[PDB]
Amino acid sequence: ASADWKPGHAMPSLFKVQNVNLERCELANYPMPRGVHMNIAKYMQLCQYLNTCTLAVPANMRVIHFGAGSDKGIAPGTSVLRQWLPTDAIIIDNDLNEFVSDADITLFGDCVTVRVGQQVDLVISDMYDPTSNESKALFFTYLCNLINNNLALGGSVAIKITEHSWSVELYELMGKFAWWTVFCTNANASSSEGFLLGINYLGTIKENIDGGAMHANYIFWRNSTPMNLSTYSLFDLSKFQLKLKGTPVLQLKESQINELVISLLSQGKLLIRDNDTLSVSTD
Amino acid sequence: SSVLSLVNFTVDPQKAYLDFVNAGGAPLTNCVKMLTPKTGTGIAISVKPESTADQETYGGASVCLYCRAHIEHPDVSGVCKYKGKFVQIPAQCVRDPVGFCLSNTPCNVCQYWIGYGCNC
Ligand SMILES: C[S@@+](CC[C@H](N)C(=O)[O-])C[C@H]1O[C@@H](n2cnc3c(N)ncnc32)[C@H](O)[C@@H]1O
Ligand SMILES: [Zn+2]
Ligand SMILES: [Zn+2]
Repeated sequence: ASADWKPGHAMPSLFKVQNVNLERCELANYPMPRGVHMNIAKYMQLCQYLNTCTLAVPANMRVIHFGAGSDKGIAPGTSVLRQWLPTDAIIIDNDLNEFVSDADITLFGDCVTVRVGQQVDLVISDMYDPTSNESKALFFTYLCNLINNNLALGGSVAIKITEHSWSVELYELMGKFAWWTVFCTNANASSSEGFLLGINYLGTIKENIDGGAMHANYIFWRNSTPMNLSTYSLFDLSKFQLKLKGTPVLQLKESQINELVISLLSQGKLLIRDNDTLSVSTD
Repeated sequence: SSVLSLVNFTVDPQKAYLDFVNAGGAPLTNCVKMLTPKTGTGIAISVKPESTADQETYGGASVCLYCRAHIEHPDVSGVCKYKGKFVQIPAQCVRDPVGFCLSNTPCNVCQYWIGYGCNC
């Protein structure tokens, strides 16, 4: 099947517009190996999907990766990010537990101890706490505040959610990006996991989203959609690396952000933020 | 987690790891093996995966003993030579990447593993 050769499935507007109750997530297949850690395939498929999105990719690209550690004490996703991102990207990663990684900066402890001094360009979160299905707080409060304060205009996010690990306010914040979806890797298609993607942050409400209803739409989509476990998309890695776009970084007052600027931000062609030296430290 | 304990009770962690695996100890597991187009130059350590068809590529920190055991790096600069980079291993040596890296050195002017690619 065509879709088996894609990196995964993205939630279609067919399900985004529905109006249904939140139901239990029932997946038929709830297993492919690849020699490497499973998270290698999961992260590479998320990266492959992001390759099809209008991501801003500047020089000295600022990337933070939360939940980068594992019970093995290593960080396969961070290494995929290293392989994917430009050589001059700065990677900062974080986990509650000690681990070792190929990041430029690695911070141990709760993500709330991570003090971002300057806005960043890309946030990846794989945070998940294993411990009626109500909206959840946890580290989602921290991530929401990060989107509102420490994310460049034009920046993007990819935030892991599941059937039970999700946030009303985070879905609503997807309405402040030029485009958004939920992306589910083929490598982990039998899990209710998905990555909530916000592509090109605009700082202003573009779509009014009821976050509780939209999570119900996400589960309705998962319940409606055969997905086969697969890693076929990783057979040809010849174009895996993130395109070196040289996206410009501009400082602008909000007074100066006009229709041209919004259009450039929405097309992945501009970032607005400080051009300082990035300081990211544990408080 | 046995060999990781062992290299902490010693002054010469390189020798202790190597003697341990040379006497049948289990290699350190969970080295981060990447998936790559096996079209690289084949140099030992690199910014991006550079594995040939004869090699596999690992995330650098996961194959560094000193990183995995959270002990002082022996480099005079204090700076790890693998971490944040990719390390190419011969595909005959995949059973113990950490052991291979402790057992070998890259050529200082060609950058390929001596005995495994360096044609100097
Ligand atoms: C499935 S694991 C990540 C696997 C990892 N991304 C990889 O590359 O293999 C989920 C991680 O979320 C981390 N986590 C959960 N809550 C956190 C928090 N509040 N702050 C920082 N990390 C958190 C956990 O410690 C755990 O390591
Ligand atoms: Zn090291
Ligand atoms: Zn040589």
